[PDB]
Amino acid sequence: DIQMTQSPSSLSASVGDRVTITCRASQGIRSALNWYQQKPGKAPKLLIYNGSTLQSGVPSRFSGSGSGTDFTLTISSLQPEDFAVYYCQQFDGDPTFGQGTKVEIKR
Amino acid sequence: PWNSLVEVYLLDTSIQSDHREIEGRVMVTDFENVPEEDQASKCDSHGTHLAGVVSGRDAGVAKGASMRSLRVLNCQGKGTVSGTLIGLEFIRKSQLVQPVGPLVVLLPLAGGYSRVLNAACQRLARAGVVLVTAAGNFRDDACLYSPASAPEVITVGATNAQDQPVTLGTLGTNFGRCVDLFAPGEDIIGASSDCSTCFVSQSGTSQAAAHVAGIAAMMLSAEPELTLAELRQRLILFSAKD
Amino acid sequence: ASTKGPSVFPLAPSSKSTSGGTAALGCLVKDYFPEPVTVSWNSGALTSGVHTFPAVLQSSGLYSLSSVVTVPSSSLGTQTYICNVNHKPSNTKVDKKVEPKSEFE
Amino acid sequence: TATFHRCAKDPWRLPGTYVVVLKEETHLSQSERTARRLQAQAARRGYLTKILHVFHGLLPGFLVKMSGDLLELALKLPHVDYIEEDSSVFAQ
Amino acid sequence: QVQLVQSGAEVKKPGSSVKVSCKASGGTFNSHAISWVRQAPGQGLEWMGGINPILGIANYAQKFQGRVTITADESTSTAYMELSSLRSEDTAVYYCARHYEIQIGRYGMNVYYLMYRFASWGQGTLVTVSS
Amino acid sequence: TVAAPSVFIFPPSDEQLKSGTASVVCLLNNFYPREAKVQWKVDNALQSGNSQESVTEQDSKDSTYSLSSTLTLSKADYEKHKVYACEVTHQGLSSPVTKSFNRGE
Ligand SMILES: [Ca+2]
Repeated sequence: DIQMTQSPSSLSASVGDRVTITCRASQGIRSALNWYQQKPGKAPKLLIYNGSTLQSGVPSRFSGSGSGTDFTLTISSLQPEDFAVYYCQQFDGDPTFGQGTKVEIKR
Repeated sequence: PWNSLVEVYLLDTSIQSDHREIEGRVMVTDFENVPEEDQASKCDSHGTHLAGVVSGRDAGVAKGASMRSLRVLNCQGKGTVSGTLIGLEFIRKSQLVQPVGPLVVLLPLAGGYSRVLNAACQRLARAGVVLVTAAGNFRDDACLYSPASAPEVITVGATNAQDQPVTLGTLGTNFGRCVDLFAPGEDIIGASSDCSTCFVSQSGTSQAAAHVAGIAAMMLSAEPELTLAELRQRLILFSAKD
Repeated sequence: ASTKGPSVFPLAPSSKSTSGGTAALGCLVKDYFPEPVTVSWNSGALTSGVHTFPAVLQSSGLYSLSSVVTVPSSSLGTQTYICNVNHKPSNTKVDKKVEPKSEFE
Repeated sequence: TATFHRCAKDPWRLPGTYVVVLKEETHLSQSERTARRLQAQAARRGYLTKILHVFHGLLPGFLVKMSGDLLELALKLPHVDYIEEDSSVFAQ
Repeated sequence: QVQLVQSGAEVKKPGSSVKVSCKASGGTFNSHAISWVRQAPGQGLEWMGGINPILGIANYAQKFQGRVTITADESTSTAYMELSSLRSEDTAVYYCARHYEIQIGRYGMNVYYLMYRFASWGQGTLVTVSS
Repeated sequence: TVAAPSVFIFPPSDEQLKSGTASVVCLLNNFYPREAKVQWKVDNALQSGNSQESVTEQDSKDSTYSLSSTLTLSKADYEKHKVYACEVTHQGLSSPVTKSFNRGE
């Protein structure tokens, strides 16, 4: 359908870091991109829809940017509970997901 | 929702080939012949919808199905007899060069009675092409319109949910001896080009025609050797359960 | 595979599993189907230093996992160690004591 | 014998572009000759004719953009069956 | 207190079929557009299809066309996902998630936009396929 | 900070040996980063494609991983060899540390 390429697979960071995950579409999708967080054994959780707007009740440390083809999710100041897997998904579309990014604790 | 390789040709506006219902199954040919522009539907909304009815993955009549798009209508849905003729000619050329057998052509348009349009249709029918057209939306006698008035083109009028003639603006489906059959043409669900996961409900004799084209395409898969007269006797009998 | 309960084998502490003042011991939860299985230590009162691993799927079609814990070697002869294994799909509950040999000093 | 036709619905008429439709068995080479004859015959009078398209395998004839002034002339061309003024078609 | 609750874990022999349910609960309305999205263990996310009760049709993912049928019981606020010709590769957690059919038509028209914004899941159902 | 694993090796239990099969378990404990190589050698023969592995999710308190590797053999094959060796490469060790045992103390 449309393919989504996510970068990188893996990340190491400490609380207080600014982390940026990046996600790329095989074609233009205006800003029809969603970001999810997933923790072990739970369903994904919606953080950001339409590229840049925050889902209901999600902390403002999370922000999305991007248009056309290249997109970015930024966590501005990483908290202990932000260590998880993140997925991008396009809904332009017929929905399709990135293959994930694991945010791990630096050490 | 109330309503062996064959090739379905559509002559219409441009189409949104990426739409989820038709992407990968609708070959956009590069034929384009349209007049300069002379209000709220998109420039490719009419054809994307009709490609949808007919061949759409989940909303279509012939969920398959193989389609080829030729552009004979501009953004305002306006074409010319001449541009249509050249499009018809493009089809004939590709019939001769790259066959195959069974060929369906959908003509979701109408103009005034045209001797030359009706002739091109006749010539193409002689080669064994299935031609399916709208009867037109003028609450009028279809014999006054082309390609609707052509015998040897399958002319389709529109019925609604209660199997009655469809009412359109202050007009509605055409009628009379020139109409070979009726088919569903009210609030037909199919691909909207507003977005590639959008669906739209549309009314008209285009829709009814698209439906008949879809059924003609499936019948021709199962039995690719039906003669036009056989196909027509089958479609007439099919449109009955009363 | 067909639904099946696991066998629980001891991963006995020894020479060998000892380092500094620490000794590693555990359980081998073997040959069960399907997922999941839960493992805990001393009915819950032992969580510090516990590692319960993801299962692996074997060529046989059955699943196998291990759960280990590190403790002071000083406590080996005195303190008791039981891994509580639950395979809810098969209604298999097993409490396995894990003993060293000798163990002496 | 050569006859002239336009769309019955006035506003749908597209004067200035015409389908010259030739007699039944006219070959593609005879069609090109007729169009060329039209063109030369019109130039001789100070009129541009643009031959937009020559119809091959669907009917014999050609498509020409020219002043309506030359219609009387074009009907006298060899092989002409009838000429039709172009007209509008609409999405239905 | 608005939630989607799925039927429990299954185990199936290769070549058979599974039917997993998804019940909507705790809102004034509970008849919703529902998607199914699967995740094989250790892998990522994969959309299978959706049922759209206003539009009255399902949309299936190309990779699953012919194997999934997705229905909805009109009486019980419950949507079903039935996958057949199971193979080992179908071992996954199957999630349901709600999407939307937004009326975006003007004049109107009558345009239903299927917006795949997965705000609400779906606890997951583990389906294991093994001989 | 980078943190070298603590390797521990486990012979098959006598209960398991009873039932017919043998599992040798190597354990790499509390290391960082995640990358680790684990090489099995039986009587100095490198073993390939008949082991399996699991890694824990990063630790709640000290943010490290732990890995368990399991070598599988038949009782007949196990009782045909003497030296069973678990070799571990990881960027926190100056060179591959080996942990082994001889069958029968
Ligand atoms: Ca007819």
